[PDB]
Amino acid sequence: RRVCCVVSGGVYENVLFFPVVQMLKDRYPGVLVDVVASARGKQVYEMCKNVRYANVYDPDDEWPEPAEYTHQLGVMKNRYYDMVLSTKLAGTGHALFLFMSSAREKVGYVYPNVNGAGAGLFLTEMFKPATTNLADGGYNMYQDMLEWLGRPAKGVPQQPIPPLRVSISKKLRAVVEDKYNRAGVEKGKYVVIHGIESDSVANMKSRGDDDCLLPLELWAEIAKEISSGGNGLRPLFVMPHERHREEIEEIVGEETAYLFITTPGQLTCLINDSAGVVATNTAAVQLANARDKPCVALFSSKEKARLFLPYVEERKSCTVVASATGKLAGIDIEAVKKAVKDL
Amino acid sequence: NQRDWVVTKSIWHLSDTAIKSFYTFYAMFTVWGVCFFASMKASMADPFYDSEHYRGQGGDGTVHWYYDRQEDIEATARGDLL
Repeated sequence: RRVCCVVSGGVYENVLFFPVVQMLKDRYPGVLVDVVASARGKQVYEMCKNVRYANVYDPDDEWPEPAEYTHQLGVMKNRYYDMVLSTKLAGTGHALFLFMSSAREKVGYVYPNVNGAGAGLFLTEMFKPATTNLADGGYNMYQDMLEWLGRPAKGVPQQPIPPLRVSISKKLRAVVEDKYNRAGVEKGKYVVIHGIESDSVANMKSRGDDDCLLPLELWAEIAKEISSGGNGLRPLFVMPHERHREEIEEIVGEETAYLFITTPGQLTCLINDSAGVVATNTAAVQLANARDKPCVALFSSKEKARLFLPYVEERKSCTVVASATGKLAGIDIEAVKKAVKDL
Repeated sequence: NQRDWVVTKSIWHLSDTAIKSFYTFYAMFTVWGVCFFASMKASMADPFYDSEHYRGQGGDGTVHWYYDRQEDIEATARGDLL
């Protein structure tokens, strides 16, 4: 049996799709499951053990010229999928794109009332509202429709497969991680800092207002007491996922020895070679919490129940600090450094 | 011939003649039957199409072989099984 996923969005709303893929490969064993996503999102599928090969068609534009449209259909259809499960909240136009792919079981999401509520007759199992806010709840409908719906298959087959369990190929684990690490200070005993500025870092597609960045002054105040003490004594990794050659010249986290790297969504290995991580609500949170990798998440407030379900990851290792004011760029940075100084 | 035009502002006179290859349009095609000499300049060595920095011989093979990524995901699954 062949399966195709049409997950939409960038990185943070695509890295959370691994549970669904694992549940697929667990319920129906020996299933070739391919995926189509956006250019920025396909980058995530270079660290997995289920998908056959990814692709890139839909940032889900409005016009896209009617030859790149057909050819896309002309490559979905001519491999004979069976259940093309989808996302992106199909209305009545995008439902036809699933329908023309002559599979057997078309399951997806739909708009509640807005954008031509619709949902069409030519579908199956259309469900809950659109904007897809919460994380690790996420596709929450999917981890129920694929659970024991049919037959003597055991009672719900391991309800929500273990949380993100991304693997790292030892080739990428060694060569590129080492080369970028040792470019500058490196001991495998440092600390990653992610939220800096706003070009395309992860942006989370859902946080909206906070977690996009900090004013880089709080980061300097944190970092000046990070390496202070023989705990790490290595870590000055401001880790700017930006055009930071446009930013490195303004690291007021004084440029004396604050190192820096450019990365795609490959930084999972760089996390796995750190001695921790401290960042705002971003892909780094889920990536660090996937492995042991004791993390420190700093998002706005009380969004934990949306973006961070496994409050106790391993030993309540990953700890979260909120902001009583609600805006991320105000926090008890003193207590933040207090919590961070232990790891 | 050598007609002598007395134009109204200068001192011309001309002389012309008509010429055309009679039938040697056959002989030149016969000489351009030197494409039967396209065999000495083909048995010569190939520049790099036989070089060690080349493997894959289609029109998109070397360029779009590019799916050792799937095999690498499978090797990742196998290493996880180990």
